[PDB]
Amino acid sequence: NEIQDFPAEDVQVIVEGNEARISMTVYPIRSFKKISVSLVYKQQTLQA
Amino acid sequence: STNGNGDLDTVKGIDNMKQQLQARLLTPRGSLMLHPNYGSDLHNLFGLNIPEQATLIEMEVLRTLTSDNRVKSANLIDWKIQGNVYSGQFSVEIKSVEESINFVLGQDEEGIFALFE
Repeated sequence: NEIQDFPAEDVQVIVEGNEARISMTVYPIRSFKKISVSLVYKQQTLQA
Repeated sequence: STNGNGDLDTVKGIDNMKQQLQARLLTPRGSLMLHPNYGSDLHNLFGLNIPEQATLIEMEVLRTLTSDNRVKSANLIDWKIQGNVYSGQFSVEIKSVEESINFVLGQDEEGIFALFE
């Protein structure tokens, strides 16, 4: 859990001569610093 | 109350049974002098709004109705909860005409013609 997620497909490698080029995508780790929660009350009737 | 003819009012037969059942259900148990068991515990059953308290009420009411000797049996019909308000209804089978006839005609041997139940 140092990173959130990453798609394996995006890991592409180009090799040519003495040079190696690599592309990737990573979803950075994050930490919660806000919580918003909504509550709703409702009537109920029970029978039998 | 008065009967309108300057004499004390009287309830008979089914009216009498209504009166006695209402009075027993309304009376708290143990409050009546000389009669610890007469009454009902409904004054304490003003609990939460869940099926459990409904069942407690129902069981207490069935106990209170069964306590009467004349009530042959009682049973739940239907109940519901509307938040604050609880609502329920019961069915009471008093002793049949044949049994009452047999009892009264048997009482002729003694001549009391009165009820000390």
